[PDB]
Amino acid sequence: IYEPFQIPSGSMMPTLLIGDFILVEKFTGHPKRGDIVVFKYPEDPKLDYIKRAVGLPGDKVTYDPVSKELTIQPGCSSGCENALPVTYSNVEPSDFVQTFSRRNATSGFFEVPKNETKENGIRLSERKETLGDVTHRILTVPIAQDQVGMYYQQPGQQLATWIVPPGQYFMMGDNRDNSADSRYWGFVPEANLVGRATAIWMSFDKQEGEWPTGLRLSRIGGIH
Amino acid sequence: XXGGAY
Ligand SMILES: O=C(N1CCOCC1)N1CCS1(=O)=O
Repeated sequence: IYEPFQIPSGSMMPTLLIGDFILVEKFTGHPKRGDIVVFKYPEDPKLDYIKRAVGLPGDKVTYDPVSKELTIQPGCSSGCENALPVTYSNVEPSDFVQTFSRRNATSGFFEVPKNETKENGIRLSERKETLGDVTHRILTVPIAQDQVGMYYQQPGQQLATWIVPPGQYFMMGDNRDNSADSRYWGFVPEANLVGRATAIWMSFDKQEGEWPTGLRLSRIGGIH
Repeated sequence: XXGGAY
């Protein structure tokens, strides 16, 4: 059984874009590392969130705010001792420029040919991130850095390091400097998982909080 | 369905 959801934000760019309408395959068992997962937001389960399951139960996960890379050690209730091969391709320009605005503290995303410049805005960087045996793209913002003082600090771990409790997950957005995720709010209980996002049903050209120009039928199909 | 996912 499939459940459709609309994508209002850029947190999962470039993989999912604002105005995408996705289909979720409801989960039993269990997300694989790197799965795109819809889940009930722990602190407000009236809200559905969509993120990538980067950390599974037992993983020691560490995030470097400067290089903006993950380190993952599985089977590590304490505290372990076994590295997942996590590798990154070289940074390259992405298809998007992010431009900030006022009246509505906000930002807009614009797909800009890589041979072009947008007058106002900052071009996001792109890399591929491989977590063991699965690979996806991530966008970073060169002038942005995570303020570790705002991080969720797990009891008894140092900052920017987490050990995923049994029965729980660590979620991260692909638009890494524009995603409020487990780094800020902690783990996602297994019960809170709705399902895996497997396809784009429909897509509309749109910005956050407005209507759409037109469509993106090229996007209908599996999620890559 | 047809709700948002943040
Ligand atoms: O928190 C988020 N949004 C998603 C939808 O609008 C309100 C809040 N996403 C997580 C960071 S985001 O891309 O702005």
